Amino acid sequence: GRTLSTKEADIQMMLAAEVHLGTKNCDFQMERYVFKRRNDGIYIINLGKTWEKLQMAARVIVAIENPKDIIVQSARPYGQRAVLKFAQYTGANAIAGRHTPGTFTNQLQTSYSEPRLLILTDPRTDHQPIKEAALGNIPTIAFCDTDSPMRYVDIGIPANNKGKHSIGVLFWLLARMVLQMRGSINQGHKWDVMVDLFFYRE
Amino acid sequence: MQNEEGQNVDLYIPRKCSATNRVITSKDHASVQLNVGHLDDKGLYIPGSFTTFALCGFIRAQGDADSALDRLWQKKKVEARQQ
Amino acid sequence: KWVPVTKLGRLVKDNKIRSLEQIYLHSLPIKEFQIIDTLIGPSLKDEVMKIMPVQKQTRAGQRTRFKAFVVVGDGNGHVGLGVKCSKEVATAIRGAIILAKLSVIPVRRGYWGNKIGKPHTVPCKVTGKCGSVTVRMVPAPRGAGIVAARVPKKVLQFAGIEDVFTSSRGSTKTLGNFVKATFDCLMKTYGFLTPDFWKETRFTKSPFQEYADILSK
Amino acid sequence: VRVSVLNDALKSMYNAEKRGKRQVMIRPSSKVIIKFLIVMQKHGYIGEFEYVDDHRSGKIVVELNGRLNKCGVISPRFDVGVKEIEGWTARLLPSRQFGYIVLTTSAGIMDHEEARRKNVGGKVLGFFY
Amino acid sequence: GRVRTKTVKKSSRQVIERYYSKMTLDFHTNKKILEEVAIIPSKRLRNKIAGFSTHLMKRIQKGPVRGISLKLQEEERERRMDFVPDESAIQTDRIEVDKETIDLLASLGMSELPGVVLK
Ligand SMILES: [Mg+2]
Repeated sequence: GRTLSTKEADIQMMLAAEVHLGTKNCDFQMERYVFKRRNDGIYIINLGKTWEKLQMAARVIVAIENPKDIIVQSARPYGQRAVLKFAQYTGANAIAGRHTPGTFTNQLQTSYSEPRLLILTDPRTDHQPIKEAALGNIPTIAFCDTDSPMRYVDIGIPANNKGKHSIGVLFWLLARMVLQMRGSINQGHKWDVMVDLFFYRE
Repeated sequence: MQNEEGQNVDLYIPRKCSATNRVITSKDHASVQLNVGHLDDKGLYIPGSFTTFALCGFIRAQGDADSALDRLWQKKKVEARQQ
Repeated sequence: KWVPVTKLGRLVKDNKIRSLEQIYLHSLPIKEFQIIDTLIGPSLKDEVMKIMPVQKQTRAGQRTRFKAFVVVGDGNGHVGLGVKCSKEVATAIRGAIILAKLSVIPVRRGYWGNKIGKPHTVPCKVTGKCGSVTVRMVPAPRGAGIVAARVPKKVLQFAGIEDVFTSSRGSTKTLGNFVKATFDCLMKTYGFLTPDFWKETRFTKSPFQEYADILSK
Repeated sequence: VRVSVLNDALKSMYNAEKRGKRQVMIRPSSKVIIKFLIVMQKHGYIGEFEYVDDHRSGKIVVELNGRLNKCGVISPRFDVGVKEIEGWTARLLPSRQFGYIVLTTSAGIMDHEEARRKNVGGKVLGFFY
Repeated sequence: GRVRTKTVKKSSRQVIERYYSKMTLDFHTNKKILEEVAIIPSKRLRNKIAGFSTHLMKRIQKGPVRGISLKLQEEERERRMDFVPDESAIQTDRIEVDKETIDLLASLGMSELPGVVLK
């Protein structure tokens, strides 16, 4: 027996999804979340800090009264499905694909938005949304790898934001935590939604 | 700022960065304010109960905002029994 | 009439936000001049400071456009600057007025010595820089007046400062840079951390969070 | 070469405070530096500072509150009488409501207001606000 | 050259979007449909739009065409993509982790996690 705790099962799933595999380079501001460098050169991320940051991000998200004020977007193809499902289940908005410049600053644009919070899969590929949000007092949550830039990143979750499995697992995990904190679903590691729904598929 | 009598004289009291203590000006559009909700014994968010943090454009552009907020949240959670 | 396109404009039109200090506290951008007109419009006065022609060389001659500088102020701690270039002087002036209204800022006024009555001068020594022009503002005793050139004097009068000493260096004949440096110096008034601000900040709900339900529609 | 250890210490603290660091290192240590730090701490512009012994000049680690706008040394140490304090304050301090000028007098190292209170002159060491 | 202008392209795209149900792959039938469901000042413009619409329909028959949003295509894509496999593609029974990951888990205290094995 010896049923695992929520954190134990969650970290097991992260290991299965390879969330702890970083790149060969580490940012000086992301070093605090890295455990150690392996002989090959790939930095190993600390899944405990990753889980704690996921908890913190879920705590921040749940405090938003209107979920429609939260915008989550992914520039890369792999995370598009993950962000779409996250928005669908958490009740927020999703922007999949290229981000239109001026969306947060051009008040006369048809796509003009004033989000209370921004969620990003990778700062490097979502630099333009982050730069625009820097001009509108918009807090930022970003899934940051070892080499991701931390500029204008309010809450950086240390995780592998390049693998489809890792991105899907991370977004599924965040959605489950937000729903559990809201109280619409049962507590624990288990959630009725299939994890593979967040995975990129040919 | 107050008068000799004791009346408030300033137009308003600007906020201060939770990490650097710098005054946040009216046109510092890079500054942000975040609310971290509190959880009960059952891991359920309690409406209206959160810790508020303010970050200035200077630190957010410097990129130390993430670590500063992490440290501040850790200390505040330890103080407030949020575990 | 007016159809707000921003949450801040919607709140201002619905009367949820009644003072400019509420916006200044959270540093929310102001993108509609109707907000300023509704909030502090009645007490605002505008003044055209300079009409500057500029020319772009073209294959078939020089294309001339006019630059309008406008200063708006309430004389009670609110001042704004606007610059607009346009083919027509009237259009340039209108755009400059709109931009100055949008760029209105709060100005902190303090005391030179004894703190009796309303503030009369800048709380502390401040300096603004635009291009090569540097403008330094120093507190002055009551009755000293505004010791400054015409342009900074007009800006200070619109800001509502009673007495101050000023010094200038650089190409002050560049009126745009002179007025911009004065505006920067005035803006820097509220950025200086003084002992009276050492008290820990007690945060309050931002307007977008306080009236989120109203803005949800 | 090293000419003013007080200048080096004050510049280090000023740069660290601008950068937003919570702690700053001062090397080498000196009793003049310690007196200056005590003067600042009395008015609350710095936190605790700890002296580290190394069988040499020593070191200091100072915690920074975030309230220090600027601290600097005045060189050369001009003679300041009790009547020149007003002029020096007008020259150096942003305002008459706050800010301190540190002087070394025969009664010890102290701020300009305490020097005025005791009617003692001396030599200007630096300033902070 | 023969390059369709923005007017022709936009008209064809909008017509296909709004009346995909009745569209055919025959130019004459498409032009009759256009005459029925649209007002085109010029017969030459009508023929050009009909031809471009026929070409766009031929491409759509192959597959998705950027700039054209079809309700049936989008709904079919959503229905297909919303499916899930019988078994989830995340094997927690066996997890091969390097010695560095073993040390990470030991530091975390999770040195007993089932299924975790060194290479
Ligand atoms: Mg000596």
